Amino acid sequence: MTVKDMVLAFFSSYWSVFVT
Amino acid sequence: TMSVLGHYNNFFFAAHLLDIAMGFKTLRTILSSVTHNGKQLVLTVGLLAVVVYLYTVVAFNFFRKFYNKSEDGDTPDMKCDDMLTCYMFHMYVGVRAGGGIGDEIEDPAGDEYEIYRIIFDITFFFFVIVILLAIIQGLIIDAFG
Amino acid sequence: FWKKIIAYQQKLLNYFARNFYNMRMLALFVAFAINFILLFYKVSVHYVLEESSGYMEPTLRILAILHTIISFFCIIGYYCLKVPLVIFKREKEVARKLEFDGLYITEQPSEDDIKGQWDRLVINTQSFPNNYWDKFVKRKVMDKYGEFYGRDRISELLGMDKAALDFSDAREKKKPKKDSSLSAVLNSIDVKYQMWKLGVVFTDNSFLYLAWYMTMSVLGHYNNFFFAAHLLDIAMGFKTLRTILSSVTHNGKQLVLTVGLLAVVVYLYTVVAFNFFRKFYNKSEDGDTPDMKCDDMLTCYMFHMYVGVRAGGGIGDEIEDPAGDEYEIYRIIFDITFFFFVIVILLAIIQGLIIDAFGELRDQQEQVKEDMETKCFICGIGNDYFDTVPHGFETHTLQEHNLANYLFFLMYLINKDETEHTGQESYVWKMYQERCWEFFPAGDCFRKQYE
Amino acid sequence: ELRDQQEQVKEDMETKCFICGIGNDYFDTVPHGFETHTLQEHNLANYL
Amino acid sequence: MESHKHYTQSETEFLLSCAETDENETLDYEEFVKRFHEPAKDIGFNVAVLLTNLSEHMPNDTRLQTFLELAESVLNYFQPFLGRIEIMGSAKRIERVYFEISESSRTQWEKPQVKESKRQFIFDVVNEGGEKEKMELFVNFCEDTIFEMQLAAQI
Ligand SMILES: [Zn+2]
Ligand SMILES: [Zn+2]
Repeated sequence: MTVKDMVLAFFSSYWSVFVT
Repeated sequence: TMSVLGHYNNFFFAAHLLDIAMGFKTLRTILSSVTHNGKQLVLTVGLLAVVVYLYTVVAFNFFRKFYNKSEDGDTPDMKCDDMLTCYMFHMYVGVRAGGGIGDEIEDPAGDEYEIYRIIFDITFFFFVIVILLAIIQGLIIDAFG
Repeated sequence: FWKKIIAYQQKLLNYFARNFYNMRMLALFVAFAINFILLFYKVSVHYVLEESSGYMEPTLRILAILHTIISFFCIIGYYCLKVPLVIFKREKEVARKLEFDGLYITEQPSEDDIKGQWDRLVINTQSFPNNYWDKFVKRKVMDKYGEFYGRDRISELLGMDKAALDFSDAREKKKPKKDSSLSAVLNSIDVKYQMWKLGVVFTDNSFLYLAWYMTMSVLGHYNNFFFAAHLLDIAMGFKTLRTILSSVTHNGKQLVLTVGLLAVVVYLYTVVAFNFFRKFYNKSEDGDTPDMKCDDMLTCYMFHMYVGVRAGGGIGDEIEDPAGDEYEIYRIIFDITFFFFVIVILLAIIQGLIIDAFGELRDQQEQVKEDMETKCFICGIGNDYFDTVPHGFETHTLQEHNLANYLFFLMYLINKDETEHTGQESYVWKMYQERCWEFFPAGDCFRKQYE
Repeated sequence: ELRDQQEQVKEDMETKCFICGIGNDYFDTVPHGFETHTLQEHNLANYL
Repeated sequence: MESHKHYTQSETEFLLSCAETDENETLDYEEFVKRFHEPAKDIGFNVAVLLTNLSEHMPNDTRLQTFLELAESVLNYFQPFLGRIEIMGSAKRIERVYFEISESSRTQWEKPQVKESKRQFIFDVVNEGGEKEKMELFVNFCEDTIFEMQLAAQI
């Protein structure tokens, strides 16, 4: 199961930019 | 020699039409665009063969349940169960398909491959029939200039 | 013993250096043979090579062993043929930077470059200019930054502080005879210089490529399919395909920006279809099995990017007939615009970027040839002036201003002596040592000087 | 066409001066004459 | 030495008289040449560069041309051995300096690798190379080339 989780895991890294 | 063989078979007179190209100089303006590079065209088709071979070995090692060109159902053949057969299938169908190779194989709806095989097929399209036929056409277009 | 083994290892290394390209082509041919006999596999969850009357199963194993051995030979011959040149360039650049810019003295490097930070633990070693055909660089920089900074503060980070102190002390009547003990040269060899050299080697890209090559060759034993990755050497290696691959790698950024713009246009078409076209994406099989619809943004976007681009006729041939009212014209417009904007004038851009690179490279070659046939490389006077004496320009470029002659003159100055130079030789040597190059004929020659 | 425009711009900037428009050959008699002429005597920044 | 039709009767008798012939009619031609050709080469090269300098810095002189007529017999042996550079020496004076070119250098200069490197250098210097640093990068190319030539010669 990686067709839908891939984009979410990719966007999970930009939380460090959203917080700043 | 071909004219003499034309008596043994009245079809070797078709080989005499090659004289309109290898003979008179009324077609040199067109044929020079092809025979100018020549080595570039053959190296391009060699690179195309190598890229298709890489795609073939990748599909052979990672894509089993897709090459299932069965007719009327329950008749599996023309699969990728052989390296040479898969390579010939690729070089003969995926190049001339006009839309890559994703239109000649099963829908990649199964899990664990929904994204990997979409990437595979779109990369084959963008690298084989988009920027490798563009090279063959550019080698003909640049010779005119 | 030691001498008879050193004189043999040196000959072996010299052979491996003389046969670097030959072993390269031999490894290429071995990879070709491996990949040609790889065309005889079958499945049974078990990959089996039963395609001939023997003599094909053990030959693959011995040929893989041979390929690994020859890859090791290539990676150890590179270290003897090409690494001296790159370390020579590195030492030259860092020494000239130290001498003429004061990098590690007045102009400390920033953090945006790793070379400036890694060339710091080499200026303070004993054998710093190992390959620069001179050793008078520390003396030059000391004499240049001797009073304006600390006389000892310079030598502390340039090394030879205690060495120079002990040399000035031993200049008096105190000097012993150094002994040479066999099997005890590990203390004599410099370890920090080897640290720096190995770092430079492992940062070198041409060595990392051979490292990856040997890694793939080793993995080829764990699986007899990683030998297919060795066919990439026909492109990333030898220069027989540069004329073709340069048309692709010339723009590069233009191609990736083109595919990005294509993705954006497909995304716009996707959101339009998602908001205005519901009853059309109905790829049902055998009837009454609706799936692969546009009921999801990501699914519709993937369907577009995967089918509508490769369909060859836009997207109107992969969806239902737009025969319903209120959309008969809107969806015809949609589909014809997708066709005319995605697979007509967005693949034409990708093809034009490949077709224009050929012309750009040809124009570069023609300009190089014209500049070499019209002016001189050194003085740059012109062809017309020298074309007054019968065959004047070619004689001028082959006898008076020959680049080979200038290179031979520099080699002669470098390798002749220091105290045996004549007047002109000493003049040119001083100008070369201060790196000015006013002795090259700028816009004058022996024929313009006289009648 | 765009590449040819760029090349023509570069050639006109490397062959003649923007202000006087004399030529490269005349100023190329003193060692590095044209670049000194375009950087010291006829500098557009200096005129601005 | 007489079948090559190069040595006349006087030259043959001279080279026979200058033989060792130490009671056994045997000559160590190794040392013979290493004695009678090693300094002769240097002195002949010096005479050749002197005559070339005179010819190129004093033309239209028949009195010297007639001497070059008889000196060409030795001047041609040192043809692939002497170079010529036009440097800027004294103030506004294009001076022609001469020097010796080693056969090892004129051997490793014709290797295909060095020629392809020179071709690529000329290419990427005419295309994207500047004008203020043209000699700056040309001397760098020369240094890299002579280093790789020394490396290929010491192997
Ligand atoms: Zn010249
Ligand atoms: Zn001006």
